[PDB]
Amino acid sequence: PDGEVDPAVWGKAYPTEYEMWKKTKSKYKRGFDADHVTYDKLSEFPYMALLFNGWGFGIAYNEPRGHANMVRDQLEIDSARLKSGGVCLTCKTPYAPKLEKEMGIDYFKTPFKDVLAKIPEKHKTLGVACIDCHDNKDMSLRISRGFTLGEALKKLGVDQAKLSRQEMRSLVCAQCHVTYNIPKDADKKSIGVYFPWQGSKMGNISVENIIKQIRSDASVGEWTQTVTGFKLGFIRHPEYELFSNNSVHWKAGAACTDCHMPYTVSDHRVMSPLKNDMKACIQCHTEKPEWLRDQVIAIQDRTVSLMLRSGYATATVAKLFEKAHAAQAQGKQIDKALYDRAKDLYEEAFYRCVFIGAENSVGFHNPTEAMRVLGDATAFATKAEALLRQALAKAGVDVPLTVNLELNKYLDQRGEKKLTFDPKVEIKDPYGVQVRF
Ligand code: HEC
Ligand code: HEC
Ligand code: HEC
Ligand code: HEC
Ligand code: HEC
Repeated sequence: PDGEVDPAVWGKAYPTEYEMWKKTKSKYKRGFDADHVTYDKLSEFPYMALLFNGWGFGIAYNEPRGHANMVRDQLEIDSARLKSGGVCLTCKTPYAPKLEKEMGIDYFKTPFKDVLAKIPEKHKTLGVACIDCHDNKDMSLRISRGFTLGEALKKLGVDQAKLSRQEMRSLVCAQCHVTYNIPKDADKKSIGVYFPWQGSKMGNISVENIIKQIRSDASVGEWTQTVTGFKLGFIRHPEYELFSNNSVHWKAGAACTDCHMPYTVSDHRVMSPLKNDMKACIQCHTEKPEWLRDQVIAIQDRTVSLMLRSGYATATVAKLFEKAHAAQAQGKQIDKALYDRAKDLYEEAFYRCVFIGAENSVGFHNPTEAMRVLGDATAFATKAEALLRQALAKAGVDVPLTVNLELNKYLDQRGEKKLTFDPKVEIKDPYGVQVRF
């Protein structure tokens, strides 16, 4: 029936897909969760402690991460900390399109606890249901997220009515597996949510266009980065954007579902494409599953390598802004022209580190683009470092060859008890990166 949210009702017509839907050390890598940066990820990517201080750090919640059930306990805490209101429910309850239509601006301004109170108790933890992807009348794919994806498709110049079944096989995932921004009012309350797809087209939602959008919208300054004092925006899991940007598998005609919901019927388990002896891959690939596993590992190791290069280069710039501010506080003049150019280049580097870092395929969704973006992040950061090293030297402050990041000073009081960055550790990259923890 129309308006039936209960997956158990849909499960009486389609028991197989209902059965898979409710179902939920590794040699593969993962990036960071943009909305839940953990102490574990800071330990893995040490530059993140300095770059993300001011965004919020938390404990790794090692619980099942499937669509069917989503507990609200940690989402309540995070929401109330950020004053995000109902925003964090947008991609995590089939009631989100209904709540936003009925509450309007109040869905974003009303505290999380009061928005969650409106959802029936029997479905408080229902995450992503059949109604979010399927039309109940004919089981064809649909866009339940009109207020987010529907609006973002208009920005791309896409006629939603002319979308093919193949396009919907990725766009149904693009309802949530994309980057978003939260516009805020003067009282730091959330006043909306949008995908920064202005200026982009289908098959080309580039980091250049996303960054240009973020930097042009003063309302999406969601936090203050502590090391620099700069008000910045943020990027979260840009999976559809990275994948669809002319990637190898996008050009090959693969959709998200070819790897994540492969046929046998379409697998409704959100299981890893690397499991079951690479069965999702073997549908196109003639190579041994071990060869395919080794290729994913080589892509992920290459991406991690570039994440550390670009991340340590970006952290070096942020640390030099901190030295430049401390010099200004002492009455030393820092050359305005050098400083402004360095800040402009620094933001270009920072958003690129977050863009690839927050995408959890660790380069696999678009290996060539992951390389281009992280290579550009290093070029932007190294040029900002050039101008800040010069500005500091002009002001009488000599920056050594190895920059002391003092990573421990960016650990919250809770994090100091869980993690320590050895001050004697020195990163000396073959390309020029030279930092000490
Ligand atoms: C919003 C309503 C979503 C739609 C539509 C799709 N996904 Fe999703 N997915 C969403 C969330 C909020 C989460 C996290 C759940 C949690 O436990 O907090 C997920 C998770 C996945 C995963 C697992 C990732 C992980 O952290 O291990 C995968 C592999 C995944 N989703 C794939 C996926 C695909 C292929 C989709 C389209 C058919 C799709 N999702 C749609 C939210 C939403
Ligand atoms: C849609 C555009 C989303 C909004 C708005 C928010 N989240 Fe999210 N989240 C989304 C997806 C598709 C995924 C899984 C994919 C991936 O690569 O991780 C997630 C994941 C999380 C997680 C990690 C899973 C877990 O440990 O349970 C957390 C903790 C989480 N999301 C929190 C969170 C908060 C606090 C938000 C509000 C600011 C928020 N998310 C918004 C998609 C979307
Ligand atoms: C989005 C993230 C989905 C959720 C949640 C559910 N389903 Fe699904 N389903 C999805 C896709 C992308 C596809 C492939 C469509 C295509 O173009 O072939 C499917 C397919 C089905 C089908 C028909 C084909 C098949 O595999 O048998 C049925 C009958 C079906 N799905 C049922 C179903 C039910 C009952 C769900 C909730 C409990 C459910 N789906 C959730 C994407 C998504
Ligand atoms: C095959 C060629 C793929 C296509 C097309 C897409 N994805 Fe993928 N993804 C793939 C692999 C091999 C991996 C590596 C890690 C693994 O979980 O096995 C991933 C990873 C993800 C994740 C992260 C999972 C986690 O545990 O956090 C998500 C959420 C995800 N992929 C989503 C996703 C979406 C929405 C896609 C379309 C835009 C998409 N993937 C395409 C393989 C392939
Ligand atoms: C078909 C629909 C595919 C699925 C599903 C998967 N892959 Fe794929 N892949 C596909 C094509 C057409 C190509 C282009 C190869 C060519 O002839 O140029 C690829 C390529 C890759 C590569 C790169 C190989 C290289 O020469 O460097 C890798 C490493 C790869 N694919 C891995 C892979 C994995 C692990 C998959 C499952 C999760 C997977 N692919 C699925 C088509 C399709």
